[PDB]
Amino acid sequence: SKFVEWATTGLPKSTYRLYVVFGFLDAFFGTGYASYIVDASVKALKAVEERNLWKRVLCTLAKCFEHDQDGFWQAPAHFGAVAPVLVEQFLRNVNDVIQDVVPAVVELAAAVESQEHYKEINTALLKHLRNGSPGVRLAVVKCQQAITAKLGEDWLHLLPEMLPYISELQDDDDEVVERENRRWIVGIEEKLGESLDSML
Amino acid sequence: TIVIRTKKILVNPLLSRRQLSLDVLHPDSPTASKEKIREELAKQLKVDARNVVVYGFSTQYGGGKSTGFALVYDNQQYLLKYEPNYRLRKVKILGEKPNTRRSFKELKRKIKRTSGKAITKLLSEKKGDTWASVQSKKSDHLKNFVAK
Repeated sequence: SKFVEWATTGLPKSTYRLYVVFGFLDAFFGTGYASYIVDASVKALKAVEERNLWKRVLCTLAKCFEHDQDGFWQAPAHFGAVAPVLVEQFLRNVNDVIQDVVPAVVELAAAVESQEHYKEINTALLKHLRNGSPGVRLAVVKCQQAITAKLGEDWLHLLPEMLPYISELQDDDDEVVERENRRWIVGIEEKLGESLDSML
Repeated sequence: TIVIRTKKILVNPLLSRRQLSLDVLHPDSPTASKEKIREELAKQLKVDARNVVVYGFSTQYGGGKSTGFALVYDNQQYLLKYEPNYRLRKVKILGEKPNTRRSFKELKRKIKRTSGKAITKLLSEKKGDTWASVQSKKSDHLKNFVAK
């Protein structure tokens, strides 16, 4: 309780905040604790510029996904606040944060499975699917992939956009995304099956 | 690990596939498992594993070398139409091979001695596995599969 108050005081009236403080919170982060942590995690996401601070928090959400899973409340309780903070981040901010954001969606999806951000996220992914370096591309491919696994649930409509996203990439001639794009294609095969027709 | 040398290769556009001789080198380990050979090959060719079917192998009298023949199909959708029903149950795609002989021989028994009336009925009881059935199952592997 006391720790939170000091950090809040640090804000632009007077940085310690995102960089060092957030890093510290990340360390403490690394389920019982989740209720207590929530506000602080929220602050980290909010302080976009303490970009580094934001990156660390976004990264923490991902780590929370793997540890908590469904408990993480990606499907559950915790997700609802986090997803809108994340969504807002995109809406309003260093460009570098966004890619990390897009992959986190994937980790969130893996955990939650069934919970309904899908329309907004997939659409967001579509716009992003358009460029921002390969950094964004790798991130977008990653977000589709955990979404696909995570569900083991819907996404079929999108497959034709995604492969065509991959197709454009094919002409581009530049690498890290290749691994991610390959990973997605394999994932599609498992879920969809018939996606070969689109590939051919 | 292993070392494979591809040996004699033909190009059959007719059945849309390439046929090749394989020479696995396992000096140390025992005969290679078709499965493992399947992938070290697909890698050298750089083709989806399930579009590459390997059959028939040997093993020179203790020496770590095994000869075999394999197939490369371009469209698993072609591979599925051409490969033999027995090679499919082998990849666990088609399934079982129930004992037709006996019963079929026994139905011949009854049918050969009836008038159309019942015959039809009988026929509605001859051990399954229609070709019409083989297709629907082949088809399902078609849609439901996509990748690489």
